[PDB]
Amino acid sequence: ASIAQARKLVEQLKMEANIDRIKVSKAAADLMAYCEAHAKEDPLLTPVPASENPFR
Amino acid sequence: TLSAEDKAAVERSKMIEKQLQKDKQVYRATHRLLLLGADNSGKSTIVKQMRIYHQQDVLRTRVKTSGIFETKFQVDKVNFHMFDVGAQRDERRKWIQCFNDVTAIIFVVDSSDYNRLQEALNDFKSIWNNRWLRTISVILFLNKQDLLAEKVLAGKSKIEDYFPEFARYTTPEDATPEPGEDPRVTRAKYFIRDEFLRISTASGDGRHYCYPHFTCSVDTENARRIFNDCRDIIQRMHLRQYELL
Amino acid sequence: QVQLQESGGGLVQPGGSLRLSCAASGFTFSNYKMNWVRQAPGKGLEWVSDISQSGASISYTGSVKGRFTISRDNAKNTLYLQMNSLKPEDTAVYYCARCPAPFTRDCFDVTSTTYAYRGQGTQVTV
Amino acid sequence: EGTFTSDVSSYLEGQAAKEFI
Amino acid sequence: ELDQLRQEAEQLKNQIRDARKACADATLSQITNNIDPVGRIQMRTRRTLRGHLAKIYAMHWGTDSRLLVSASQDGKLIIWDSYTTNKVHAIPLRSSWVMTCAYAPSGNYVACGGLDNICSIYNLKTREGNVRVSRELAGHTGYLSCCRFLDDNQIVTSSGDTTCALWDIETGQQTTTFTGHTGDVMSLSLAPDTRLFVSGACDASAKLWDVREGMCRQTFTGHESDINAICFFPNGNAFATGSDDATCRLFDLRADQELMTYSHDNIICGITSVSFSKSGRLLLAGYDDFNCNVWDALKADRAGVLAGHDNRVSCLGVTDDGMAVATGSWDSFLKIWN
Amino acid sequence: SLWETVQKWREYRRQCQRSLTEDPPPATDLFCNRTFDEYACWPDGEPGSFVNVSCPWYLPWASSVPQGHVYRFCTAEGLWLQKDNSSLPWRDLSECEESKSSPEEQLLFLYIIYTVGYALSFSALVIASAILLGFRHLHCTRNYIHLNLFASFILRALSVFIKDAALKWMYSTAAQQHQWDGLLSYQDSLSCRLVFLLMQYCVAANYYWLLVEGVYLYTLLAFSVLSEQWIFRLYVSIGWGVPLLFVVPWGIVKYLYEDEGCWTRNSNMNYWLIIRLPILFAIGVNFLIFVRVICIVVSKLKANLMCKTDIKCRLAKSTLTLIPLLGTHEVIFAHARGTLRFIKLFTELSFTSFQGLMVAILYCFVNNEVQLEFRKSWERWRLE
Repeated sequence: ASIAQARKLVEQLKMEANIDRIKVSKAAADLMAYCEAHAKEDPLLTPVPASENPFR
Repeated sequence: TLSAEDKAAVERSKMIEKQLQKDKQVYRATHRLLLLGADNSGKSTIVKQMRIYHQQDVLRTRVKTSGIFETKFQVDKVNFHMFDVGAQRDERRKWIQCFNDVTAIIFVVDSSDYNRLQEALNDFKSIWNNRWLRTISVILFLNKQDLLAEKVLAGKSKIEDYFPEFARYTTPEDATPEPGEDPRVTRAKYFIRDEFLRISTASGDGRHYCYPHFTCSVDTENARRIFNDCRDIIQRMHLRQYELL
Repeated sequence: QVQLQESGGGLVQPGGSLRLSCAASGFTFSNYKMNWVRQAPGKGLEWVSDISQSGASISYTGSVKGRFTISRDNAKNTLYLQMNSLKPEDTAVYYCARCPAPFTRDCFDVTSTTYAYRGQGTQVTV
Repeated sequence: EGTFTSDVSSYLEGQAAKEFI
Repeated sequence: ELDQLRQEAEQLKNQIRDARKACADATLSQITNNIDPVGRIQMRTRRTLRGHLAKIYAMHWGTDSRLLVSASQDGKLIIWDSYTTNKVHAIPLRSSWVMTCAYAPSGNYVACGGLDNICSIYNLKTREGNVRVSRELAGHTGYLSCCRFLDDNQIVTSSGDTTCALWDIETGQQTTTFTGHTGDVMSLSLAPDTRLFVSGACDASAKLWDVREGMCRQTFTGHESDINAICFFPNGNAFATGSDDATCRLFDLRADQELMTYSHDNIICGITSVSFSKSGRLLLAGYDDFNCNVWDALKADRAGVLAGHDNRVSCLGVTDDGMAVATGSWDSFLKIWN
Repeated sequence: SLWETVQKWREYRRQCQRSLTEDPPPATDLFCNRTFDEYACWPDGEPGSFVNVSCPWYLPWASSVPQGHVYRFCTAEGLWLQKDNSSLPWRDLSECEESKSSPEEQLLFLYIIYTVGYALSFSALVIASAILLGFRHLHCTRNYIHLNLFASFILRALSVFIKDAALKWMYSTAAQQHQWDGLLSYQDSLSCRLVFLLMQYCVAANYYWLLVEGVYLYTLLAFSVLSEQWIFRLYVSIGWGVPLLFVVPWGIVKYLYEDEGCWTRNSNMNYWLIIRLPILFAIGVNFLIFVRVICIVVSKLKANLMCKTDIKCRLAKSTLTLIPLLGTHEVIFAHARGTLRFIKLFTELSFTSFQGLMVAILYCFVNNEVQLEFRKSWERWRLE
């Protein structure tokens, strides 16, 4: 039923609307914080010497 | 190596890489084809006629939602495989790009139905001008020729309104009609055939071609037609590799 | 969010002329090949016309050849269909459909039952 | 093909004749 | 009537858009404008794995970061040891139209699926030493496009019937069904906590679901065409989507909007696979133009190119320790890069 | 060639020395004395007379000139003379050098074009083999057969170059007016024998690898799909091994009946049928395939494919592409006198020399796959 589908979509939109959204700047700061906190453990970002590399 | 484990691995791989070499020999010796058409085209009847070629083992029930149907038929020991999509949604823009390395696409249309002949032309155009099927050639079957002949003979059809080009059309001279055939039937047959050929010739370059056939209801030689078209496709590709064509 | 809105449908006497306008948003209009698809009552969706990215390539179905004219305004992000000499058999719901991917010639699934990038339709009765 | 061998044979016989006789 | 419901949906969508705009004080570019670039990331093909006859459609890394399973449309699942390129397993499939594969977190099972609408779970640790079909999960009415183990008993599968499902492998029934997508669901990605997952579909939208509950918490739009790939950020608070409009986009759940857009004028080919680096700084995306691109996930600047595949790149993935990147392609070869 | 001329010299000298050691002198007074001077037999003449002595006949250049005779006088004292009171029997051996369709244009130009063509073909095939082996994306069975054909052509060119250089070094060692090492070289053990058998094997291998290429193409077009390993092993066996089966019998049969010196002179016409016939068959088959394949190509162009002048323009381009691959020109050419002789010795010989260059260009340089590989490698190298 098209009417039933529209009603269900409206209910889903109502459920999605009432959520807590933080500011985009705070989210960007959190992403940068994680990236800086784990940069030193990223083999692809900072390549390891060819002694710990098992694919050499 | 260090023997033992490293000798139990490189040997195991060499026991797999051999069986793979046995499987490749059967993968390269078979031709995969994709069967396409509408619900009124008659793919089921065609696949039934070519079936005869060729915990439970023989599971003749499949699943209520199968998705794909396999049909293995052998002509002069070539072992063609034909795949017909089953329980799939109306949208084919995503699962049709998995048939990008396939010997041929067998497109069947109900030529006797002018109500939805433009739909057949439209999805033939979509299949032809696809980024992943631009090197796959199409074996075109214009099914139900007896129904088309009966519709033309009985009158009360007026094909000209569906396609306003039948008036300015003349039977192609290369016509090879059966001795018993009204000229109007031949004109309609070749008009639909040329409607598909004008899509195939436009664009396509020279990497894939179209092989149209007229198979009405009782043609038992459709397997041999597929055999001949696939042989032509394969040897044309081989010539293209050697730059001889 | 890809959105298409159609307008210009209404009651028209036979032989009249009706102009349908399709406003599109959420995607780069110039990069896609657009289509007009009609669904007659008691039947399925039927492809009517298509226009390429630049407006050069244009094609129509047989029933409307010589009567309908499809055009696109890339700057205004609009798609226009002019209908001349309307027939009673042309009464249908008209949808402004879009090719699924840009920079491509194949318009797959445009006539499908639940296509995503299609308008919600406008009724045209003759 | 036979150019080099013919030239070498002519040179050889001429040299063997002229040097020794 | 339907007009009132249409108006209600439009009003709710307008309210959601206004809230999202009100939450968008500053873009990700402005915050990350004063960061040091990662420079040109250069990788070499450390290993090349051969043995598939037809195009490779999917692959998955093992938890041990050493073994990986690859699925090819010749009807074969091959489990490789990427350290030595030694084939460990070669399982023939009932149906050769396989579009996805998965590796169990414990390594005791693998999964595969495709045009047969059936997800087959294979046991790799049988007492007889062979590999046999442990289970077949049926019930999807469209081709299976992705599957990811939650544990040895649970699995989430997305299909082309615009639905995803959470199964029970021991019983074989559908524990939960996630609906709401209006097009083929093309990819899914599980959170590191395995409590939520994101599904990106062919309706140009992604949705964040709840494994334990069963409803769509948030819907993310912004893409122009079908979404072919999706990947969670390492911390689980964001995800990147690759689509058919030749652009990738990084969304974040908390802000519930799109943060970054990785696009280029030279690129006009869609994205087939998307994956993140161990730290989340590098975003790797495979393209139909036979190349992979490594983007700066924080600056939206291209940082590297992985070339060497002769056909379309279809799968991509990063080891659990981040030590290597595996890319399979339609030319039937896998490549391990460092 | 040189070997036949030397063998004729040994035969003539054996006969003449036997006559010298078998005919007793007349035992008269005041008469000429018999002697041997490796150029013309000098028995006793007629005293008090100027008798004519025939010019030497063992040389190959004496056929053009008639039976010339030099006058020598036998005095009534038996005392000879010497030029400049040093050496040399004054005269009676000088009127045999005349030096007389010319060695310059008809021979030197032909040899120059032969050597330069073989050098160019050898270089091109080395580069082509390097390109085919280096790129891993061009490792099909077709390219394996192409690599083997390139190796066969390279071996033929190498054999020709080695023979030419050996003759040049023999001439150089003869330039110091001494060190007659040719007679030792006629032992038919190392200097002879192996070089001739190796050259024959290389020629047969080239002629039977053209056959393998043609047969593989024909089985690709007609027939069906078979196992790749079996087909490749069979093709290698009949390419590199079949020439042995009729070269070794020629090597060991010529070693008994017609040893002579390294089997250069074929005094028996039938004795050349053991090598020529297997090669000719290898040529003959490649003609039939060349026709059949051509017919196939024609059947493609005259089919429902669009009809235009392309049925003749494209076809002429296809067949000229297939001529170097199958070595068809041997049938097309193989009647030789004067200008006809020059054309027959030029066109055939130059085509044989340049066939390797033509094959390398047509199947490793203008090939679309190798061009795509080169462009892809350049694109990858551009961004480093």
